[PDB]
Amino acid sequence: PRAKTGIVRRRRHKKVLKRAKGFWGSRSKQYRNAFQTLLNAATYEYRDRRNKKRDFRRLWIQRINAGARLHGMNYSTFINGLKRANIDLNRKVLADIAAREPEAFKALVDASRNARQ
Amino acid sequence: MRHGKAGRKLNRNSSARVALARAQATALLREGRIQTTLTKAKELRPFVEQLITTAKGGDLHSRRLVAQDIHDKDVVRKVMDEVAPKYAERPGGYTRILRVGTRRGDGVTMALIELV
Amino acid sequence: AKHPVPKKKTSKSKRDMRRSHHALTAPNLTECPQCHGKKLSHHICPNCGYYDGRQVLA
Amino acid sequence: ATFRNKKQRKQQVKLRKPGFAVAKYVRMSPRKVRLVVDVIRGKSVQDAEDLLRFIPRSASEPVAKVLNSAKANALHNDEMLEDRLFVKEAYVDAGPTLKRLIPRARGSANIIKKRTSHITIIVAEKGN
RNA sequence: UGUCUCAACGAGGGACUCGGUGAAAUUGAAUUGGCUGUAAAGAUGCGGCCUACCCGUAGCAGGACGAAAAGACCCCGUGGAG
RNA sequence: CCGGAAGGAGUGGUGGAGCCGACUGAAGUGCGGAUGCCGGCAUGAGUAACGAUAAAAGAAGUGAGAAUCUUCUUCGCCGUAAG
RNA sequence: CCCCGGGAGGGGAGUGAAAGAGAACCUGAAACCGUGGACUUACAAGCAGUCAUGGCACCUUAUGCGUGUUAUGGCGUGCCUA
RNA sequence: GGUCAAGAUAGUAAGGGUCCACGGUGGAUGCCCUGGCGCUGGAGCCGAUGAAGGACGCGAUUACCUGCGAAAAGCCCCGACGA
Ligand SMILES: [Mg+2]
Ligand SMILES: [Mg+2]
Ligand SMILES: [Mg+2]
Ligand SMILES: [Mg+2]
Ligand SMILES: [Mg+2]
Ligand SMILES: [Mg+2]
Ligand SMILES: [Mg+2]
Ligand SMILES: [Mg+2]
Ligand SMILES: [Mg+2]
Ligand SMILES: [Mg+2]
Ligand SMILES: [Mg+2]
Ligand SMILES: [Mg+2]
Ligand SMILES: [Mg+2]
Ligand SMILES: [Mg+2]
Ligand SMILES: [Mg+2]
Ligand SMILES: [Mg+2]
Ligand SMILES: [Mg+2]
Ligand SMILES: [Mg+2]
Ligand SMILES: [Mg+2]
Ligand SMILES: [Mg+2]
Ligand SMILES: [Mg+2]
Ligand SMILES: [Mg+2]
Ligand SMILES: [Mg+2]
Ligand SMILES: [Mg+2]
Ligand SMILES: [Mg+2]
Ligand SMILES: [Mg+2]
Ligand SMILES: [Mg+2]
Ligand SMILES: [Mg+2]
Ligand SMILES: [Mg+2]
Ligand SMILES: [Mg+2]
Ligand SMILES: [Mg+2]
Ligand SMILES: [Mg+2]
Ligand SMILES: [Mg+2]
Ligand SMILES: [Mg+2]
Ligand SMILES: [Mg+2]
Ligand SMILES: [Mg+2]
Ligand SMILES: [Mg+2]
Ligand SMILES: [Mg+2]
Ligand SMILES: [Mg+2]
Ligand SMILES: [Mg+2]
Ligand SMILES: [Mg+2]
Ligand SMILES: [Mg+2]
Ligand SMILES: [Mg+2]
Ligand SMILES: [Mg+2]
Ligand SMILES: [Mg+2]
Ligand SMILES: [Mg+2]
Ligand SMILES: [Mg+2]
Ligand SMILES: [Mg+2]
Ligand SMILES: [Mg+2]
Ligand SMILES: [Mg+2]
Ligand SMILES: [Mg+2]
Ligand SMILES: [Mg+2]
Ligand SMILES: [Mg+2]
Repeated sequence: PRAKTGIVRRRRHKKVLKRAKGFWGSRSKQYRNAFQTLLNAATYEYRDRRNKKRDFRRLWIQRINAGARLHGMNYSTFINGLKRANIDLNRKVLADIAAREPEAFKALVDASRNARQ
Repeated sequence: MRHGKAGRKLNRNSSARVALARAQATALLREGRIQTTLTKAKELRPFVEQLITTAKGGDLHSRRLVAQDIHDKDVVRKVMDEVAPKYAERPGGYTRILRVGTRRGDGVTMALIELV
Repeated sequence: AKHPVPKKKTSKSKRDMRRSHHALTAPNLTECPQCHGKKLSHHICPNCGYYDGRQVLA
Repeated sequence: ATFRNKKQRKQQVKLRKPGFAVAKYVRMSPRKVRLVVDVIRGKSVQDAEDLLRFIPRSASEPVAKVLNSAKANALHNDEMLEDRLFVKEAYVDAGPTLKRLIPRARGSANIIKKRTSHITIIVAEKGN
């Protein structure tokens, strides 16, 4: 019995083409170039899934020592002094948000400045 | 470059340029008015104007001058004894052109030139 | 073959890029003052043949 | 006017094309015909017939003829108001293609593509 | 004696503009700059720095190790033929 | 939407007469590559070209439509020829 | 039979379950060409994606939920063969 | 409110881009059989009484195919069938 490709190739192909969506030019309408684009897209995906966590670490750090310098401290100094004070163990995420609620971050700064004199 | 110009080459050599302007002067004189390409009309206007001014002199010299260009004897006769005398008190401007839109095949724009 | 030749096929985008300059100009048509049809300027109203007076047949 | 299944909606709703007319298989390339048609577009149908009288392309002809069937069909088959028509839509699409092989230097051949056109245009009572 | 110093002017046929008909080789895809550096050792495409509004038309040939023929030289094959 | 993957189902649109699921068995059974094959359609691009530099002009006619067909009168080209 | 057209082609009318079958006559994918609409782009350096966030738009496996688009930031050297 | 100043920002799209919608191209895919393929078995020589294979003809009207052969889409006898 013969068993020609029939329905199968078109269906895998459409699966890739639908992954394409807003890909510029042939990247979204010709199969081979869509497939190949998605190879490099795999690369980018997995590695960024890692990276985003370095990213938000960086951003919270920026904001935290921005607030720390608002009061005459700095990230090195404020983070250490908080660490010295019965280990606060707030995440760097959480210290930022208290850089959206200044009256508290202030007291955290005075507390870090304490366990440090 | 080209900062002084006698007219046009059309797309023809010295011999033809002449044979054309001659033939077309002959036809406009025989026929009162004719339509042709707007270009070839603008080129015709002064040749034929000067030709009628030559014939406007009457003497055998002017007729033989006209015979130099209008080699058909009846047109020369008409221009000599009919048309030029009519243009007696007209100081040039023996001729006019008006333009009549565009042709099908080459998409060129024709116009008419006629005696005034 | 053909000494100069093109390198990559040109994009669907850049090809229509060049073409932004081929749109035709519509005639500045005007209403003929006697035949009540439309005519090109400084030419003779095709519909009635008129040009202030009337030069051409029909 | 809800129905229950396809076949009855098919046998009692015949589905028409107001203002529409097509010139199938015109022997011109769609690119040029599109230049003319693009000048016609959202335009009063009078000016459509005008502009087409005075525009120097070889394709002004068939595009004019089709512009008329629209008008005709709008006013005969569809009962519209001619003093109110306009070109609500107009477009050119590709027909089949007459391929003619042609000779060339030093023995080779070559395929010339005489393209054809589907010129459709569609008129309407430009209200607002 | 325009081969030349040293090129000029003129002619026609193209090239240019409009209307009709309308190919080709080539083409991984392209949102396709300069310097310097680095990289499989000659970078639009990596790094730094500079420069740069979008899109065409006529033209020049430095790059795209431009195009054409799975190098004819050279070596290799326990290949071939005269 | 679902499954860990290959993949699978729901629903809506087309379509107009055959077809899912399960178990077993047999395969011409899974494509991006081969300067692969057949076919279709693109880019170059409205670009180059329209095939001897022996020219063509006007009037009149026919026709849905004429630079290109017919008629008239001129013009130019071959004439040990292009008779 | 009627309409525009020299025709070709088409729009109606009528047959038929159906003309979403009309003789370029089953389905009718994709490349490829177009029309309309949303969101968008004329200081800009680009393997075209990816992550992140804001803006705008829509709500039939669908209101925390997305889906489409987009601005800016980070990151980022096509595929295969050898 | 008005002028002057300084600063910040909007919209415009020649064209392009992603998505959607509707078509056109093209003829994949599904269904189908008017056509093939193999195995099994059967049957197996035609011709000087003219072979095989052809040419030219035969029709009211005939270009192609079929059938026929100047007695030419056909003639005679027998059997079958019964519009
Ligand atoms: Mg970490
Ligand atoms: Mg010329
Ligand atoms: Mg006359
Ligand atoms: Mg004088
Ligand atoms: Mg019915
Ligand atoms: Mg030959
Ligand atoms: Mg010169
Ligand atoms: Mg010159
Ligand atoms: Mg750029
Ligand atoms: Mg180095
Ligand atoms: Mg370098
Ligand atoms: Mg990059
Ligand atoms: Mg660089
Ligand atoms: Mg600038
Ligand atoms: Mg050159
Ligand atoms: Mg090379
Ligand atoms: Mg080799
Ligand atoms: Mg040997
Ligand atoms: Mg599915
Ligand atoms: Mg049925
Ligand atoms: Mg196989
Ligand atoms: Mg392939
Ligand atoms: Mg592979
Ligand atoms: Mg091919
Ligand atoms: Mg030539
Ligand atoms: Mg007539
Ligand atoms: Mg003539
Ligand atoms: Mg000629
Ligand atoms: Mg002739
Ligand atoms: Mg006569
Ligand atoms: Mg002879
Ligand atoms: Mg009829
Ligand atoms: Mg008809
Ligand atoms: Mg239909
Ligand atoms: Mg159908
Ligand atoms: Mg078709
Ligand atoms: Mg048809
Ligand atoms: Mg038909
Ligand atoms: Mg059927
Ligand atoms: Mg079909
Ligand atoms: Mg619009
Ligand atoms: Mg659009
Ligand atoms: Mg900007
Ligand atoms: Mg981005
Ligand atoms: Mg200001
Ligand atoms: Mg526009
Ligand atoms: Mg069978
Ligand atoms: Mg025989
Ligand atoms: Mg007979
Ligand atoms: Mg026969
Ligand atoms: Mg006999
Ligand atoms: Mg019997
Ligand atoms: Mg019987």
